[PDB]
Amino acid sequence: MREIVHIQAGQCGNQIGAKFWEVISDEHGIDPTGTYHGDSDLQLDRISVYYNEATGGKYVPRAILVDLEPGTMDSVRSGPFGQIFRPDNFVFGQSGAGNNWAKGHYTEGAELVDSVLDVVRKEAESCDCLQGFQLTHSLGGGTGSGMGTLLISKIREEYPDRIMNTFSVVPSPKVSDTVVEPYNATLSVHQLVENTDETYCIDNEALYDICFRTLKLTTPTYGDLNHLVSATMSGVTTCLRFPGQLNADLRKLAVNMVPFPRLHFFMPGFAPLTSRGSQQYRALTVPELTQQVFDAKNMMAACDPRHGRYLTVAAVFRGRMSMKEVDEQMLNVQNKNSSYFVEWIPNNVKTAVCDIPPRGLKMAVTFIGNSTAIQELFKRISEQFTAMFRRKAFLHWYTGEGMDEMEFTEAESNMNDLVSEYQQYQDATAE
Amino acid sequence: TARLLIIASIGQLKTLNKCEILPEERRRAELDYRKAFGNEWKQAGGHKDPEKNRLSEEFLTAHPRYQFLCLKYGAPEDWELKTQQPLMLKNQLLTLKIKYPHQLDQKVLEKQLPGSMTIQKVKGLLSRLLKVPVSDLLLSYESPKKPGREIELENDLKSLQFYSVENGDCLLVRW
Amino acid sequence: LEAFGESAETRALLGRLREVHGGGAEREVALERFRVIMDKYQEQPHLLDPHLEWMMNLLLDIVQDQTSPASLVHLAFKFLYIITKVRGYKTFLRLFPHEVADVEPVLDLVTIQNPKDHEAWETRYMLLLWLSVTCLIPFDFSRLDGNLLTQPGQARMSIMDRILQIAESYLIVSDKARDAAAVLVSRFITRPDVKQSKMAEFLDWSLCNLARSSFQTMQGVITMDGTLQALAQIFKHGKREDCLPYAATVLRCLDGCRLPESNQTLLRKLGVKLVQRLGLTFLKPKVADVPEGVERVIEQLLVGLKDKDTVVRWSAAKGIGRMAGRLPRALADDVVGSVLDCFSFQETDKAWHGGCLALAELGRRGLLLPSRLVDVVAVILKALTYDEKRGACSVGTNVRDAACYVCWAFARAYEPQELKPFVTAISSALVIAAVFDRDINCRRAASAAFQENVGRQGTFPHGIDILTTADYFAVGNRSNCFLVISVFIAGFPEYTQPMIDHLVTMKISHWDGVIRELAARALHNLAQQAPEFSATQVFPRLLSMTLSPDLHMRHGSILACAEVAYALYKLAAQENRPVTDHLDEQAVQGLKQIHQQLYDRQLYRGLGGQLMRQAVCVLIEKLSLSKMPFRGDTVIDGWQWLINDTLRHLHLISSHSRQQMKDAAVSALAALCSEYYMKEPGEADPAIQEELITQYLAELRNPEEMTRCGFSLALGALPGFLLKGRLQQVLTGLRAVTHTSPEDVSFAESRRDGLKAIARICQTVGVKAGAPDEAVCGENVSQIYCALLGCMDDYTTDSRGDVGTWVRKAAMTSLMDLTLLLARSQPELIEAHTCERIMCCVAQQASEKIDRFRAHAASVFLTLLHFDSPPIPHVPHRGELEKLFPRSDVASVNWSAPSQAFPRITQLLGLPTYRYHVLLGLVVSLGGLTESTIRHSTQSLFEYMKGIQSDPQALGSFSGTLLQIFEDNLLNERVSVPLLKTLDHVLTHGCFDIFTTEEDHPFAVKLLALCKKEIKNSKDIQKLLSGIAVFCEMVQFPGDVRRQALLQLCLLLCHRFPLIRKTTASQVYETLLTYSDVVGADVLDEVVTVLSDTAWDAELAVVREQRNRLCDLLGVPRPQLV
Ligand SMILES: Nc1nc2c(ncn2[C@@H]2O[C@H](COP(=O)(O)OP(=O)(O)OP(=O)(O)O)[C@@H](O)[C@H]2O)c(=O)[nH]1
Ligand SMILES: [Mg+2]
Repeated sequence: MREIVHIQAGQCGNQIGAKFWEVISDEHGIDPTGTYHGDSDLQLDRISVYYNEATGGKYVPRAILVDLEPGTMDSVRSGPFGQIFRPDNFVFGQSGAGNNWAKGHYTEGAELVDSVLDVVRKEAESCDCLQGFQLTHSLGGGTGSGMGTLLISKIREEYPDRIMNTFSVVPSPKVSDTVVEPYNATLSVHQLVENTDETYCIDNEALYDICFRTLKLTTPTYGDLNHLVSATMSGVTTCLRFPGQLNADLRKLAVNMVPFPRLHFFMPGFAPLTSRGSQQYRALTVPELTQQVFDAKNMMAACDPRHGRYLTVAAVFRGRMSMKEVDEQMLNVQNKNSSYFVEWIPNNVKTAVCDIPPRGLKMAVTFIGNSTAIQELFKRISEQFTAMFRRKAFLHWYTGEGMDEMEFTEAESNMNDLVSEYQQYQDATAE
Repeated sequence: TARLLIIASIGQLKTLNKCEILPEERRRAELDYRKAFGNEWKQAGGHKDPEKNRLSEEFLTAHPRYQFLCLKYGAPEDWELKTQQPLMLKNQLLTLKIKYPHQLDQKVLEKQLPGSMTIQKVKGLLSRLLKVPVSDLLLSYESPKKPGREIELENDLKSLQFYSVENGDCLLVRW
Repeated sequence: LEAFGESAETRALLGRLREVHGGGAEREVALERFRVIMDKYQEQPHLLDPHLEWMMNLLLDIVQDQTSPASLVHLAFKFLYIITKVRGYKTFLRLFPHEVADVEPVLDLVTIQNPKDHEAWETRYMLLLWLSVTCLIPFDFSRLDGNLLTQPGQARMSIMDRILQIAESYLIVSDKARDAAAVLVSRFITRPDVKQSKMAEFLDWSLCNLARSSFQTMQGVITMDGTLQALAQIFKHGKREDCLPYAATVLRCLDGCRLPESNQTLLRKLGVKLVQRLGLTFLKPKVADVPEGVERVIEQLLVGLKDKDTVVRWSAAKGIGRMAGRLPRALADDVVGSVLDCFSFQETDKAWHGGCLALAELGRRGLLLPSRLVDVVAVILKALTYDEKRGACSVGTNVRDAACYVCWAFARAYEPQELKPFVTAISSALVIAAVFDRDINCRRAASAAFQENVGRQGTFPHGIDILTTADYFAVGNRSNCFLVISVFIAGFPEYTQPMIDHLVTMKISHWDGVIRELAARALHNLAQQAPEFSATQVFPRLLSMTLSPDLHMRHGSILACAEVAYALYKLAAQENRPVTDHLDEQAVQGLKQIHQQLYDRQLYRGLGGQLMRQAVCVLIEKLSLSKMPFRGDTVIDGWQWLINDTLRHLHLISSHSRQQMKDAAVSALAALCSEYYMKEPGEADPAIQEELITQYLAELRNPEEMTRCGFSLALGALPGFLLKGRLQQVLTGLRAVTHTSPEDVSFAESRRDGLKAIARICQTVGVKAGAPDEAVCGENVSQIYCALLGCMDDYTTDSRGDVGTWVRKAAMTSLMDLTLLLARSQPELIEAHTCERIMCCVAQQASEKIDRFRAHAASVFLTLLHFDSPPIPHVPHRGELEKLFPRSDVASVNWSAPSQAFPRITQLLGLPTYRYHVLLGLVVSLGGLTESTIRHSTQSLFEYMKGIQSDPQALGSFSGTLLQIFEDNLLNERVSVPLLKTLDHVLTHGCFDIFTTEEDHPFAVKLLALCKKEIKNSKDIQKLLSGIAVFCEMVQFPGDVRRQALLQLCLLLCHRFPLIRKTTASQVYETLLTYSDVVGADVLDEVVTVLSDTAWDAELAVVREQRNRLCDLLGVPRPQLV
């Protein structure tokens, strides 16, 4: 019984966490009342990984909400599934940070870190075997990313033998109109490269393009981006929430998908892509699903895996299919003399099989790739860092709080070194 | 491929060729047997309707363990018995219409482009046709599904399928 | 932010409500727009105070209209709620209406609310608070009802009755409406009529809720929290003579509820809150006969300070402070004594936070007596220095925060004469903490307390002087507080010895290495303000700490000793006196036993071995840079050894601290050789010069890589006087490693370090024209330049990636360090051919695809070109390069960004000498894999080709250079696919549109043959695709080349891989659709149908016929099996 303590910081992180919880509640079979009305034995086979055992068979999530203002904390408490969460799991302040990393990491963040670690320890003590920690947040805000990095560092210092997962979200100009989002994006990346094991990059530019073109939406909002993020998250943790022949361990999965301790960034994808309301279209075969999941269009990141090198790949299918079909497909794809040869799939994919598809779909597939193309994203924000740091724009907001230009130079050097290492390993021999 | 059938022909075969059989093995073998013999079940007079299921005798003698599986995991659907055909270039072409907002008096041109055709080749074709430089030809499209909403094709290394292009769209050329 | 500069936008957004309430996408957009506009003032919402009223009235004239639909009313209430979270309800509700005509319109709206509608929770929240702001009306609820017997058959229910039935229902909900129900009852039961009518009923309901509810059932916990909050609010905002009668039954029930043992943090906090609310109902409010329940309340509130959460500790401290302020002066002493018990030795650090909070709360009111000064103060001195390590984590932040809070509350707890006895121990504590504290919150917490103390009292030594400098913003950077403000504070005699003692005791023995280094660097400067005290008292102290069993303490003490020795040497160097004047024989005697006491305890093993080596190397460097008196003593022979061993065991050091270790060892060796290895002025020891050099040279051949890497930098750090007649050997030994041998294929770091070592050696010896084995002369200058250029073509590619690039970096910084030297001595040595080759190589390494090496190369090029003192001779097109890169524009250029580098590098093609190399370098970027780099390079290349496309001569020379580059890299896998992709792009763009006029051009006639020879017998899929694209783009050239390309395209259509077969046809279709003159209209409807119908991914034998049929249409001879 491996228990994973879930965490969600910032407005975007809290919203993504709530959406993912509400999505998996319908798959596991737990009504929002806090009881299980599911009719499948496989559902309760691994429910303890994300739910606690209370009196009367009531399942309580393991999430820990954290913020610096109360607005979003109040919206989730009154949401469709706002009763399952414990009232004492909501930690918040009043003033917020103000889209400032120094104010959300060193002042208010470090001020509420005590109350947050209180609940973190209270939750960790109620677990038979703790596996790791998960956090959902963004990188274009102050409170969110600041408190996320601070809590990650604290959990690493107090629990060095625990895995860390961060479903960080990369901002984009087409979604936000804030000028200091590059600075906060650079600092969080520097902190994560030092205190993280897994980082699922979820670009906010790829999701917007998908919602605008694929879904054919006139004016997409955060509701068309959060649904996709929650769907991808549910598709990623399909093995960690249900049985499976493949090894569904978090530590072993991270070890196999983290061959490099600085290139631990993973691009996640999922086909078929659906919107809100309309989700029951058709049932795609295994070949079509594999072709769509490995397509740059079904990628949550703005980078294309084809423009790089495949280091590690993890595929997870769910629906009504046998492992033999997936194995034959994956073996014929790499066969250069077959009639189904492609040029965007490596010669080793960790395939998985499941019998519990999501809601509104009969079959689904998820892919996670440690390709080097993600470096492109690291170069997209870096350029912006050069169009501000050189002019010292809005630097009095950071230096006035306590930060030094020595912290900015170190973060820039770390980002440059990461990009250089990625580009260097991209040119390695494929032996 | 034959082993899975053997386990599918016997119900209480817990061991075969000195190898234990698990529920995973039983389910894999039972899903393969249904995936392989679904097509024939339709032709033999099969239908999901519990009152319109009238199968012949030969199909029953050849598959006397196919009716129990029909109830164990339901009957095969129509979308599960269409995986025996390859693809052709004819099935990858997109019929689009070429328009010029600046010159409306021109006729409505129509072309057929592959699905994986990059924007670079389309720009080169348009330059060779209209005799316009490649750097002076901007590209957009409109779909009958999304009317009055123009999109931009600023990236040239991408393909038409990445931009969500489908049969029936219309391209607009400006210079 | 001075004012609200978004009034028009907010007004328009509010007005658009009446025509966006029927939309689902626009509604969310407007909501998200209203949220982001209002969140800008979350840190200072008071600036919005002048606007509140108008926006509130706008949202009110939409929810206060009878033609308003439910959906439109729900958006207005959502907006209203958005304005109450940012300003808060306590301040925003004072402007809401409160007229007697708003009592029934608001209660009737409260009676059409769906409790099961989770989407409309903001509506219910705004409803309850409005109903509560309407219970202030100074009239009886009876006067409003009028006559209840007007409806025969069914009498109407009273307004007060309806409100009691609204509050009881909303106080057991799971949404945020329950919190709005807590604010309603607080203004419903606390009035006269309701007090006499429904107080008993509500109390019975609450006592029933807390008599049946549990902390296990979810709804039970929901019932517990709401009831406790309601009771607390009633006892807070309720009269004391209407409440005291019920205080006896409420506490008796709370005691039986068992809250302390329950596993809920909110329930316990509310319980402590209700216990402190009942506690003050028994006493009389004071303005600065003890029932038995007060003792039980105190016993409960003194057990709420040892809680496991701070949210409950703060509430317990507030309750204790509020209770002590009401009790007589006698029980106050007992309460203080009982609270002081929290600071016992057996109590944990959590109990200390609550104790300090209670002490601060007591001092804020001025209840602590003078007799409690010798004790309480004695505890604070420790709470300010609380910083322990509990396993892998650290604790002591909240303790120091509470200590600073207590210190800030002592400026009003005692008179200036009452606290006059402890202004020497508390001023030293405040200052010391604000200066060395780790956390920034504590530092500014100590800064505010000191400011308040010097403002109210003003008896601290140099209060204004210390406050002006160490202000709120000055203590923001931790580095500034340790190396700058610390010296300013130590300038006075009242903050010198205490600060040094605190630094040497705790900070030196800290668990963090960065903190220890900062403390050592701070002591370095502090020793200047107190040399005698640091040489007679601190040095014995640190010397005894170097013999401690603790590893971190030993490292810190060694660093402190080294820094103090360096400071004493610097200070003595001013008066021109030896360093022995400060340190005594016993002090210099103990500085010669540190390393022999570490090596004899085997303290150089394990994880601490690297730290001990670093500390000892820093100490040796600081001692050698001071000219200590250890010459001739065997101790020197020890130090040297400890260096060599390090260079011999670098692979044992972790990968996160090997570079720093190597650098420190090299620096220590350099400082030692230029101090303890000199026989006479200008000469060196013959025995050591020989043995060290032979050992180092023989070590260079060790198969281990890290050893060679270390010994390279070691050779590159020796002084100049030790290489007066051994340069001809050291240079040869260094060049022997720079060569790539069959065994040293993946050995790149060794050569990277050898190049850097050759740079340093060449810089130290300088140039002397005539002396080969002493200095760089015209005899050993060519060999150096040849060895440096032979490492610029290091494109070694392994499973680690393109590691060779690293070596290339060492070739850009080395070649520079040499050139700049010659120009500053003998510019004649800089030959023309060598300079041209160096410039062309720098140009190629600055037109690469990697972004950090390309940026390094451009900077080196600019530095070599912007050299004017003197100007480097023999510079091809020097003026041209200078005009292309003016000094004014170089000040702001993003070379790392391809967009701000490729358009500036592509212009170099205009120069003939650069045209070739620059293109060979840009081909890798034009045919690499990075998408942004490919796009930028292609755009910059087309921007330059547009200027020479209509020129037969320039275009011809460009094509010739491209083909020469292709031929030179024939069969080269690192240049074949990229150059093929570049050619494909250039052909697709139509740059060579002039050569397509005639037939059989000398360009394509050989380009096609080269492509054929390149793709002859190739299995790579990418190479095959590139070749197919090139052969499908080359069709534009008429003549025999067109027919040969068509024959190749037919040959490739029938390949072993069906994928290639399909891609060839897919590309041939596009090629035919592009160029129409290639095939006539008489056989054009016969090719498209065959390509669309024929399945090129099926049987190859069947596709051979269709493919052969397409050879009889295109007119291509049909090949056969040879
Ligand atoms: N995809 C997505 N991005 C979001 C969402 N909410 C916010 N963002 C992005 O998050 C970034 C920062 O905003 P938040 O995360 O809400 O801010 P915060 O992290 O709470 O920080 P403070 O405002 O300083 O308190 C911006 O770039 C937004 O575009 C959301 O629901 N979905
Ligand atoms: Mg926020």
